[PDB]
Formats: sequence, C-alpha cells, structure tokens
Amino acid sequence: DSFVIRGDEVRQIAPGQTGKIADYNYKLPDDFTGCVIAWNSNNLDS
Amino acid sequence: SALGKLQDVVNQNAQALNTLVKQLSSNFGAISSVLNDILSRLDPPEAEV
Repeated sequence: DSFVIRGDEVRQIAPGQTGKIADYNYKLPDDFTGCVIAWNSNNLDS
Repeated sequence: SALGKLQDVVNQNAQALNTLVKQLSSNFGAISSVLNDILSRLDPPEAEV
C-alpha cells in the first residue's frame, strides 16, 4: 500500500492510533503483521 | 447445635456462593471493576489489556 503523507501525523500509520489519517483516510487493523517503511521525498515531491 | 451437622452444610454452601459473587467487585489491578466502565473510556488496543 503506497501513498504520500506528511511528517506531522505520519506516525499515525500504526496499529491502534487515532487522528484524521487513521480515522478517515487509512486505518490498520489491531493485529497487523507486516512492516511500515517511510522516507523523506523532499527532492521529488517538493 | 444438636443439628449442627446438618446446618453446617447449608452455611458452607451459602458462604462459598456468597464469596463467589463478591469476587466480582475486585479490580485485580485493572483501572475499574466494571467491565463496561473501562470499555467505555479506553481504546480497544489498551482495553484488551
């Protein structure tokens, strides 16, 4: 699952988190088994 | 007390059942003994704990 997010609240991609992204955009289940990978893309997207 | 051998059976069964009910008021370390009261304020990921 690939998407672009901003550092503020980017931590919300995790099991059992609350906020605009976790509640309205992308919510992971409580028993999620996998990895979350992130990197700064300022040179490409800004 | 002449009939104590028969009265003691009633008293022991009532006392064991009474203690069994009273154990529901204990917390065992949880924030509250009422399951609905903890479930209504804490989020699922911690409410399960």
